[PDB]
Amino acid sequence: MQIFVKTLTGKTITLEVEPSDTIENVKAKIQDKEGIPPDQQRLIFAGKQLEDGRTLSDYNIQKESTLHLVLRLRGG
Amino acid sequence: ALKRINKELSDLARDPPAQCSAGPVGDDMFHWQATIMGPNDSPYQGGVFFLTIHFPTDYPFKPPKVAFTTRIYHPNINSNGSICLDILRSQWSPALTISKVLLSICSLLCDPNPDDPLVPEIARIYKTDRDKYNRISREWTQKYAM
Repeated sequence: MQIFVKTLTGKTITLEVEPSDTIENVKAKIQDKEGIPPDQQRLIFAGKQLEDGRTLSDYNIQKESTLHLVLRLRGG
Repeated sequence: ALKRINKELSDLARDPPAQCSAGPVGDDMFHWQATIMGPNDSPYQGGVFFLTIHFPTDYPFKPPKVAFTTRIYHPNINSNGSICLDILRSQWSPALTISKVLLSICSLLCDPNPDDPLVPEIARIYKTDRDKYNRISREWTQKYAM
């Protein structure tokens, strides 16, 4: 299906993923898309963190949704 | 209010603030929320903040209540999460784009001005006792931020 993802960088692009896929896989595609590693990749929703072992249908995010991407800057 | 509140939702959905994500919970058009990430400059990097909103039953025309569920030791917010926002004051337009409000809070941390806020105790500490402020700042980070 199709889904929108926006990060603090203001970058916004529609990603492609299956409704049966797992947040563990999408994380692999999003990083390959923008190039940002998973460690810095994060998924938020109405104050709800998405688990790695969860299916899209589980969160019932439906199609044409907007996910809030956040960058976990460690720097230490 | 169902119509008015939906007004911001239109501009929010079509294009929500990048600096911070936000949206109403369920179909209940009354409770709004948002989030903010460490701008990567102040002592709170990687610290995610969450703040809830409460619209009045008399339409935005009435000052909305806001609080901070997260324990932030910033010299501008009390314990009850009392955020100082001039917007609420006379600068409250019965039809303002809450989008600007969120940003106001973002710039607040990226540009504070310790003076006479609702937390004079934290002001003094931050004033000269910076060493300590840093201790609590980092201690209050893992506490709830992380």
